[PDB]
Amino acid sequence: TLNGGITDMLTELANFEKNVSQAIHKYNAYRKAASVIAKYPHKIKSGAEAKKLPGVGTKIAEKIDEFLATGKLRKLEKIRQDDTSSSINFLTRVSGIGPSAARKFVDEGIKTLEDLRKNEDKLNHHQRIGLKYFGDFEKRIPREEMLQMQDIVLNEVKKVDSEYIATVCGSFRRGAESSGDMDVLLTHPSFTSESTKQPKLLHQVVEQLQKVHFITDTLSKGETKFMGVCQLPSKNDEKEYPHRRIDIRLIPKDQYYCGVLYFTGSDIFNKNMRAHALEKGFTINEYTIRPLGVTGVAGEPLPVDSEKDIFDYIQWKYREPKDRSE
DNA sequence: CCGACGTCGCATCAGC
DNA sequence: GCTGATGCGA
DNA sequence: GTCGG
Ligand SMILES: Nc1ccn([C@H]2C[C@H](O)[C@@H](COP(=O)(O)NP(=O)(O)OP(=O)(O)O)O2)c(=O)n1
Ligand SMILES: [Mn+2]
Ligand SMILES: [Mn+2]
Ligand code: NA
Ligand code: NA
Repeated sequence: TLNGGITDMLTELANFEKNVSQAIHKYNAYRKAASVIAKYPHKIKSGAEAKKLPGVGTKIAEKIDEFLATGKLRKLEKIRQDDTSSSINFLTRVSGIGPSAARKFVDEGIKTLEDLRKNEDKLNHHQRIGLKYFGDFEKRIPREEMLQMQDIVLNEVKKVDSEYIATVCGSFRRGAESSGDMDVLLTHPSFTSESTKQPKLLHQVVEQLQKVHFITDTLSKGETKFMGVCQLPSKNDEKEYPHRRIDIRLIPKDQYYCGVLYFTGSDIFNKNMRAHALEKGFTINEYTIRPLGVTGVAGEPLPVDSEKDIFDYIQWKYREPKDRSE
């Protein structure tokens, strides 16, 4: 983290633009700049040095000059002082509360943690669970706990049906020493792009993880995606582990490589890779890579037998999971 | 200069 | 009820 | 907010 001060600054600008301004492309611009600067292997000494980097334009270069000369940015100094901004920015930290609801809550004079706790009846289910575990969801997960969680998820899934394959993705698969949550990719032979021979494939798994008190709460759930809450079991007289977010994605088994590419991330890596695909005239989702007809209309799914196959189509040298952390 | 900028799942609402 | 848009999230 | 064409 040679340039921690700069990337911190930009990320806070990105978060302001998303949460307060509701300007998503500015949020994306700041995040790209932050990402490209994070991996730049020199300590940056000027706005002009940084502007060489793609994603760093004129405006951000000027901010880096100010930041480097003073250690602060007056634009942020002011945002930090603004009641409305700070309130809105804070409320969005609760899972299920985004920019729209946070500004609406603020409009009704709900703007502190205490105000949320008194107005639980004004929250939807997701927001209510997010409020409940606000404290725990602030804490990161040590990789060592991630390994214990992996153990449990894989063994419980096996007990439901040995032909399930469960794969932990996200920052875990990228080798991170701590993660924000756990991401689990699920496949089963009965669910392919061509047919769903068995129903409740995700539900049965979720049910089992609840039965053993691993999954404690549900934020959302359908046939292919689960979002919820889980907790490691603790020992006698031990303090309980924090509750953790968990996401599960059931992917058609024949489309595992697109699915694991997607769920491994990072989010910025996926966005840049999909953008680059479009420049090369392909489109990538979690299921397929497809060519773009001169029209614009996507064509038929191309054969894919490895993650690398996907990289090969768009003329990118392969990158290991641990190197996709943009 | 200029829009053109990843892709999709589930919850909730509006309009019918 | 269904359809399609909006919010929030992966 | 950036920038390719
Ligand atoms: N905007 C987003 C968010 C998520 N992702 C897909 C890939 C991200 O790695 C991933 C899993 O989402 P995530 O859990 O929110 N982030 P990730 O696991 O990479 O890092 P953590 O903050 O969980 O440690 O899903 C995406 O493609 N676009
Ligand atoms: Mn994750
Ligand atoms: Mn996740
Ligand atoms: Na640049
Ligand atoms: Na939120």
